Amino acid sequence: DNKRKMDETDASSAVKVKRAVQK
Amino acid sequence: NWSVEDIVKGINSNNLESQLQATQAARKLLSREKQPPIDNIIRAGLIPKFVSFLGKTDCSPIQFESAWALTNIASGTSEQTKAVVDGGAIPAFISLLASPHAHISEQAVWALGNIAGDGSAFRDLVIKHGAIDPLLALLAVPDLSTLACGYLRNLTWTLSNLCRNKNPAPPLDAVEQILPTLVRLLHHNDPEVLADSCWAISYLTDGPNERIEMVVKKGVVPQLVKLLGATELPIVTPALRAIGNIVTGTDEQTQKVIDAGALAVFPSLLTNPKTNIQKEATWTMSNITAGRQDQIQQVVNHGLVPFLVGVLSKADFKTQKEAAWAITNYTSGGTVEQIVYLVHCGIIEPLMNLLSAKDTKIIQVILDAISNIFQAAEKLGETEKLSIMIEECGGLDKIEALQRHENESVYKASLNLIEKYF
Repeated sequence: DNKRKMDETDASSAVKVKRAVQK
Repeated sequence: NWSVEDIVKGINSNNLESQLQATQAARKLLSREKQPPIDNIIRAGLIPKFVSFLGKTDCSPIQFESAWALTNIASGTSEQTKAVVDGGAIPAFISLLASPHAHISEQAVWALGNIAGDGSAFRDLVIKHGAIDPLLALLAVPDLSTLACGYLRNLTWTLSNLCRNKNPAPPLDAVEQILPTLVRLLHHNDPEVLADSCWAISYLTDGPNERIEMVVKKGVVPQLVKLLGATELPIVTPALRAIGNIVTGTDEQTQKVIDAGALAVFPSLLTNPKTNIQKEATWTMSNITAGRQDQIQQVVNHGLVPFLVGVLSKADFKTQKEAAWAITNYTSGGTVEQIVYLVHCGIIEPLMNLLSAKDTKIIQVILDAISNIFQAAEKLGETEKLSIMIEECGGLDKIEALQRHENESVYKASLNLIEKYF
């Protein structure tokens, strides 16, 4: 098995953890 | 611009209108961009009052202002989100999802997205309080285009937060219940909805091959490939992450990606100006060349070997490390003819050049690839030509120097190469 999933390269990552309204 | 003390005084009167005006002042305070006093509001003991205002169905303005204030608090640090949860907000917000006022139910959607996005424990707590049924009931319309754009975007963002974390992954029943709506959103023509749907799918495909399978049986791979070819970076990035996750699975799931036509997008991804796109595309390629021989052949037929040579030659170092992995996987699983083709495309010189990097794992990877190519040459009886080619590219002295490296694996690999072919 030569396949490498995520967390075997870089870190977990992501975007938009939380959003404020500020309207 | 009230003071926190005035807000407290207003809240502590028993006067519903005074309370409403104080809560609005609190909302405006918590909505400023320049350091909103969240911790002062929390320390003043206001959160339980806001939560109780969420249930005043006769006074929907105070429901709205409380929901907005609490959403702003829940958007901060983990301690601030926890303070909101500890005030009893979760069931109060789930009750608010049924409000007949769209701005109020939207605020509850937003709040639950922030709480759930804090982490896997709060995401699971939100699911346990039963948020999923009313959230999905908000989207039970024949055509998503009849919903308000901002409302739909907030629902998609919140749904993606319910899919997000990994230790543990979300409960299977919750994922199963959300997936059809998620696929609907993945086919909806709004760039933000598309981006957030793709992120949700990328979350659900990050993990064991069973999770991947449950995503791919919904038929989303062609739509992911379509979005892979989009022009908006906020769409391409999560679509590429989702495709990369899927090709870490079984050979059949990888084949689903190939059958959808993903490889035809890869010439532009492997040359994308955004380094993160190049890096993730090269990672995806490395997992495809870890596949079966016919899948390596599909990589060859799409003209992608010269792009792998190029990204190994010149790119960000992390992308180059991914390219080295792609080459080692190719040379490990490929036929002798495929390996010969790889050398013919010019892989030796960039491999030797990278042999000078300071990273130990990339050195081990390159030495493993060199050993695999030497094994192919052995099968062809052309080991001496390969040795001459490596020496001509300046790799002989690099391997000779590396056979006294601090790492034991590098030690043995370089020594074996020198003793066997040099």
